[PDB]
Amino acid sequence: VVKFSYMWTINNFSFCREKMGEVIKSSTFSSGANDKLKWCLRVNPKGLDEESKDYLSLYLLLVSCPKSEVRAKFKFSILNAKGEETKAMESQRAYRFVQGKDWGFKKFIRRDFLLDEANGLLPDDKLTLFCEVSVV
Amino acid sequence: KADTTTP
Repeated sequence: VVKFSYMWTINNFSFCREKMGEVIKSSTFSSGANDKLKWCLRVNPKGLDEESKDYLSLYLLLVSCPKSEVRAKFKFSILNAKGEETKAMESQRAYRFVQGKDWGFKKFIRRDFLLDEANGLLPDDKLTLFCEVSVV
Repeated sequence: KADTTTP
């Protein structure tokens, strides 16, 4: 099992112009180890489709060309203003990735819950995501 | 349950 974690911040989140189905992309990161597989995270600030229009969507994508099908479990969390993990969603098992394949959660968090300052999920209008992946 | 945007 190859375990790797990535912390990424989206600045000025309440200012994001992406309409439904449009994507904010993280930097490309790496699972290190043997194969140096490359990955990215993709965020739909206003959902992926009309079914998810009230939600932020979050997906893990395999960027590089693997030598074979990759199986990975993943967990996505939001880091709150105090720095603690909250609002986690995790895959119940490993999912199968090829180059260009994404897996994630179309309904990761409700937008209005996310934007409410009383919930402490956007300190200084920054959304910090914490992605943990185990390639099995 | 995770979902994908792909075949």
